[PDB]
Amino acid sequence: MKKDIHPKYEEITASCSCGNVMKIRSTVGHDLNLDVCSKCHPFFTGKQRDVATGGRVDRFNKRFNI
Amino acid sequence: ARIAGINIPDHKHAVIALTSIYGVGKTRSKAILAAAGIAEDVKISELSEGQIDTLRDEVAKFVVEGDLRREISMSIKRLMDLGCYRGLRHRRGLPVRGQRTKTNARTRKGPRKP
Amino acid sequence: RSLKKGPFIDLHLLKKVEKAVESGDKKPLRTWSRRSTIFPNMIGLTIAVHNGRQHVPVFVTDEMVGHKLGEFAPTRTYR
Amino acid sequence: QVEEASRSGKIVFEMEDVCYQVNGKQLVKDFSAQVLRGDKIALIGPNGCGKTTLLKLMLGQLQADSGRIHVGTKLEV
Amino acid sequence: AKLHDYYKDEVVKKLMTEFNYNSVMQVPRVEKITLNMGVGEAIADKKLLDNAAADLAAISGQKPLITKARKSVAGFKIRQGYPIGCKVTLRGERMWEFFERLITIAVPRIRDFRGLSAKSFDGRGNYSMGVREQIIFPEIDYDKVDRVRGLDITITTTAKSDEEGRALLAAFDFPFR
RNA sequence: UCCUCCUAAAGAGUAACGGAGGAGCACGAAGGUUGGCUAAUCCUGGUCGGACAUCAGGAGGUUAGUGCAAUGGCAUAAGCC
RNA sequence: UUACGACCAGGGCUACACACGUGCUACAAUGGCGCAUACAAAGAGAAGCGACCUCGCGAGAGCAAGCGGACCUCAUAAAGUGCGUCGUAGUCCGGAUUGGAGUCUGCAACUCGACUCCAUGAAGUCGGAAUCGCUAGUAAUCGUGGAUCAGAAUGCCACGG
Ligand SMILES: Nc1ncnc2c1ncn2[C@@H]1O[C@H](COP(=O)(O)OP(=O)(O)OP(=O)(O)O)[C@@H](O)[C@H]1O
Ligand SMILES: [Mg+2]
Ligand SMILES: [Mg+2]
Ligand SMILES: [Mg+2]
Ligand SMILES: [Mg+2]
Ligand SMILES: [Mg+2]
Ligand SMILES: [Mg+2]
Ligand SMILES: [Mg+2]
Ligand SMILES: [Mg+2]
Ligand SMILES: [Mg+2]
Ligand SMILES: [Mg+2]
Ligand SMILES: [Mg+2]
Ligand SMILES: [Mg+2]
Ligand SMILES: [Mg+2]
Repeated sequence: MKKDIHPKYEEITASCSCGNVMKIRSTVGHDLNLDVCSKCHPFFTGKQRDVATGGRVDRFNKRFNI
Repeated sequence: ARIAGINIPDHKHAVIALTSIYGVGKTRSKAILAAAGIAEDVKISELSEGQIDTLRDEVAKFVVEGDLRREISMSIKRLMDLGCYRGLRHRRGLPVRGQRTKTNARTRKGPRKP
Repeated sequence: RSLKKGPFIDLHLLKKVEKAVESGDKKPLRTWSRRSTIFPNMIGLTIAVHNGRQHVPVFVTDEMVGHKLGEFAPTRTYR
Repeated sequence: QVEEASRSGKIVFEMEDVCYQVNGKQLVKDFSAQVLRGDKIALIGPNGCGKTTLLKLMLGQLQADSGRIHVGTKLEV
Repeated sequence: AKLHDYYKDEVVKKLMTEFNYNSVMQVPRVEKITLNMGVGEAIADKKLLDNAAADLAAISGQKPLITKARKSVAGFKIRQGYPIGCKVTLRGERMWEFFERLITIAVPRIRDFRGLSAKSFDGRGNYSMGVREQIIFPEIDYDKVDRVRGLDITITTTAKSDEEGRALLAAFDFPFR
């Protein structure tokens, strides 16, 4: 470090909206009560929900009731 | 003020700032706020942080900004590869809902050319 | 789009569809009825659909089961 | 020759109830005015009467004592 | 920081037992996170770099080093010495401290996130990454912004080949697809 | 008139209305020292961004650079800060 | 006049680098969106008009009396007024364009119907040269009705505020 040519380094409390209490040091100068984190990871639910495009027969079957 | 994609618009009534989401119009906004129980007149900049939580929980039961575009873009891509009449107009940039082509249809084409 | 009950299709077609499963793969089906839809037990069958003057051929895939034969045969030409 | 740009918002500056006064004398006392698109305005007056500081309020160089100022939306000053 | 204390004994043993290492140093270590954006279009305005430089300075707590044009190129209409981009190189605790916040509170705010690409490697076990928008960080106000500035983040590791470069990041819960 | 290369015949010099280019300047730093540093070019990866911009690591080792021609030099740099 | 006639099915009159005519919706605050609340004329209806009720977010689906009609149905008129929100933004203006679901008429809706729900949200911020209509219940603005018609009006023909 070169003696105050870098901005402030404030220890902020990363207080996620659904628990997941954290603690960091960032150049915000202000706290944050933020949304989802890496523990609240919507990486898997949306990963498996990729199976929504495909197939046309299956929609036909319900539409067929005559 | 953070929702599924982003809530840039504060300073506005809740039934309108919510319409910035790609997937919520003037109608879904009423259903979300009625589901939460937040009075429609509230201004987001004055909404309590315990109620923004309830706001976020709703849009998780409806297809919203992110996956909607992949849902749409694939459907158009599905038809384009199909070679149907609906597909073949998309690949050329022409109206698909049985509109005119003699004089109108500037939205699909663009500015004129001599 | 048609109506909730009873999607509407043709007679001489479906009778000629239920034989092409009886007799398997054969010559392309010269057909004219663009106003009939497609069905799951049609896949692998080439239908020579009328565009207005002649019989353009196809090779039906799965996704063309909720559709009608007509849009798979452009009526006019361009450029 | 000048470099024209895209049209600004129909309201460039709006300030009402704005009243800024230097220690001794008042420079602007309860102003209420609007500046619209394509309006050409000339500030004139005596020496040291606040012409240069009035522009500073518009661009937010120094803060008004009261009344609030709202700036245009697609400005290229 | 709050990730280094984890690596020094856990990730070591998650790889020593995996890749058949008899030494605490045949296992790779991640040594620096270079970080930069090339503003490029600062030809119109210097404020497009004066304000942009404060964006890396607002993410990394380090004043950026402005980069310059190495060789004149006629097509891009630049010559030697233009300031066309800022650059930050992080090492040590500030390397680990930023590494913590990126993979925890910055990745999950990417719009349209479907995992992290895994084939972006350079034959020696280094990772490169883009974000396409800088508002994904909790240090951007959405009101100080005027453009859509992106970034290039290149994790530089000491791994000898790519196939173990994944292991180093995977042991940190890296959302590889 | 002045500078560089060939003719010029391995010391110097050497002609033609022989074959090719340049100069009539610039610089209070572009000079003196003390520190530190090392390019071209291609390949691979990466937001816009591309044949060519910034970035990372690989091959390569001066094919780069020198205030302005050509020749001789230059890493101990004579190049860059 | 064994085809310049007759029958059938599919396609076309709905095309599209462009140019012109006639109109509709607008670029907002004399306004948009909400809530309750007003004051008319004219006309159509029997393989027709369709109550009341029930269900459907909605188009509407079931049952279903009445009317050949100053009797019953289409028939809730809208601008207006009272209160509330919006505070000049490509916006709570604009409603084009595309993606899903549906309702109906009709043997059949892809080429080619209308309407409804959800979503999406494009040009457009008063229009160059130039040109059009109109003298009193007129111009401007607001809705209603009818013929053609199984379905299909931004047109036509009428009616009132
Ligand atoms: N930095 C300052 N500190 C204190 N007083 C100041 C400052 N700048 C201006 N003033 C005072 O504010 C008043 C207005 O000054 P300003 O610069 O706005 O003048 P002006 O109206 O533009 O006049 P002129 O045409 O003479 O320049 C004067 O009384 C001046 O002395
Ligand atoms: Mg010699
Ligand atoms: Mg000799
Ligand atoms: Mg020198
Ligand atoms: Mg030295
Ligand atoms: Mg020197
Ligand atoms: Mg016609
Ligand atoms: Mg039509
Ligand atoms: Mg609207
Ligand atoms: Mg809509
Ligand atoms: Mg535009
Ligand atoms: Mg406007
Ligand atoms: Mg009709
Ligand atoms: Mg009628």
